[PDB]
Amino acid sequence: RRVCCVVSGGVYENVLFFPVVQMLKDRYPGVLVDVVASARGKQVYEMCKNVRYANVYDPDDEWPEPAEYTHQLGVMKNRYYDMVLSTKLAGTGHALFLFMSSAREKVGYVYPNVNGAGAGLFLTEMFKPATTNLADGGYNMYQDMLEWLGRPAKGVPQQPIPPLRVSISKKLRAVVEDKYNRAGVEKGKYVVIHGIESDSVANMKSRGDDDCLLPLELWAEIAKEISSGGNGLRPLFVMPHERHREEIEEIVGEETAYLFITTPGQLTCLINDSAGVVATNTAAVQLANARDKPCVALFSSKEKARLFLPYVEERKSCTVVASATGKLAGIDIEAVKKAVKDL
Amino acid sequence: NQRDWVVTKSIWHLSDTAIKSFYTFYAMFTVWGVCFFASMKASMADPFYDSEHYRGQGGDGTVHWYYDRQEDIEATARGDLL
Repeated sequence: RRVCCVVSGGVYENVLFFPVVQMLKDRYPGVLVDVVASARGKQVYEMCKNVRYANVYDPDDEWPEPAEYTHQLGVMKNRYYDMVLSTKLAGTGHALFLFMSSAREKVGYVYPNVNGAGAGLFLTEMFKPATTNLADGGYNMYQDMLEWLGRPAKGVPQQPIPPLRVSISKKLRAVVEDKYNRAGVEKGKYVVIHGIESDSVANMKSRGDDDCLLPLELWAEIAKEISSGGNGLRPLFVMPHERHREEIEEIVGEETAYLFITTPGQLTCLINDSAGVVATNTAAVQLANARDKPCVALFSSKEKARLFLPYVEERKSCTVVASATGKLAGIDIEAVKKAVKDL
Repeated sequence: NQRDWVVTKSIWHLSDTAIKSFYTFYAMFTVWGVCFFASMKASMADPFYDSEHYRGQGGDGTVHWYYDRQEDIEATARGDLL
């Protein structure tokens, strides 16, 4: 049996799709499951053990010229999928794109009332509202429709497969991680800092207002007491996922020895070679919490129940600090450094 | 011939003649039957199409072989099984 996923969005709303893929490969064993996503999102599928090969068609534009449209259909259809499960909240136009792919079981999401509520007759199992806010709840409908719906298959087959369990190929684990690490200070005993500025870092597609960045002054105040003490004594990794050659010249986290790297969504290995991580609500949170990798998440407030379900990851290792004011760029940075100084 | 035009502002006179290859349009095609000499300049060595920095011989093979990524995901699954 062949399966195709049409997950939409960038990185943070695509890295959370691994549970669904694992549940697929667990319920129906020996299933070739391919995926189509956006250019920025396909980058995530270079660290997995289920998908056959990814692709890139839909940032889900409005016009896209009617030859790149057909050819896309002309490559979905001519491999004979069976259940093309989808996302992106199909209305009545995008439902036809699933329908023309002559599979057997078309399951997806739909708009509640807005954008031509619709949902069409030519579908199956259309469900809950659109904007897809919460994380690790996420596709929450999917981890129920694929659970024991049919037959003597055991009672719900391991309800929500273990949380993100991304693997790292030892080739990428060694060569590129080492080369970028040792470019500058490196001991495998440092600390990653992610939220800096706003070009395309992860942006989370859902946080909206906070977690996009900090004013880089709080980061300097944190970092000046990070390496202070023989705990790490290595870590000055401001880790700017930006055009930071446009930013490195303004690291007021004084440029004396604050190192820096450019990365795609490959930084999972760089996390796995750190001695921790401290960042705002971003892909780094889920990536660090996937492995042991004791993390420190700093998002706005009380969004934990949306973006961070496994409050106790391993030993309540990953700890979260909120902001009583609600805006991320105000926090008890003193207590933040207090919590961070232990790891 | 050598007609002598007395134009109204200068001192011309001309002389012309008509010429055309009679039938040697056959002989030149016969000489351009030197494409039967396209065999000495083909048995010569190939520049790099036989070089060690080349493997894959289609029109998109070397360029779009590019799916050792799937095999690498499978090797990742196998290493996880180990």
